[PDB]
Amino acid sequence: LYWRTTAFSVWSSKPVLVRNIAITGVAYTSECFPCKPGTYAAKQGSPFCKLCPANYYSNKGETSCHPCDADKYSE
Amino acid sequence: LHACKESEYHFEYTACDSTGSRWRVAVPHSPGLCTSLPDPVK
Amino acid sequence: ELHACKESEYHFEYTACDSTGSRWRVAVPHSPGLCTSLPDPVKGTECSFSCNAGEFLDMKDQSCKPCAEGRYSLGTGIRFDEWDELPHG
Ligand SMILES: [Cu+2]
Ligand SMILES: [Cu+2]
Repeated sequence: LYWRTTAFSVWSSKPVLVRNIAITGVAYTSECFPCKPGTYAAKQGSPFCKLCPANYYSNKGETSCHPCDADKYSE
Repeated sequence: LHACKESEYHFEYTACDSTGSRWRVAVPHSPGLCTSLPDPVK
Repeated sequence: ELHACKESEYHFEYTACDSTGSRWRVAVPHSPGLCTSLPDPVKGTECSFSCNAGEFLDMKDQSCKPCAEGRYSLGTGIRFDEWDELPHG
């Protein structure tokens, strides 16, 4: 795979931004992984761990995001 | 079951095998209290 | 970064018996650094579980299984039926 960007020198730009590159069909079967910190999964079979809502926090392997303290904030 | 910090766990040793190797496992001070315990090491 | 090992990579093992006699059925990987998120430790048997003759201790559920066909266990003992040479001990 190639990603290439050439900018024309028009004396002016905002760079191209790329995220979430997902390539399927590699290495046949793969194994399950614990959810990353700050992410939660509710039911089995999740292809991705949903992000915990703001003002809430969580850790690895959690099935739910614990509520946070009153004197604390969390993106 | 919320994740446990350094306080609620003690580190205990498994049973000695034939070759003489043990595993340092981490045990909740009282049963059923947390997950994501530190990985056992030789 | 590490895996979430299935039933094939984590094995149950008993901790060292304490003074009171309590053991924890901790889950241990077969080789170090291969997986995380191991099953939580649970209470083991009180350092005196002795399976009868013809049975072996199953770690998944702490009970004496009746073994398989064509195989013997000898129970919590030993036998010295062979005498070609002097047996060890
Ligand atoms: Cu909670
Ligand atoms: Cu193994």
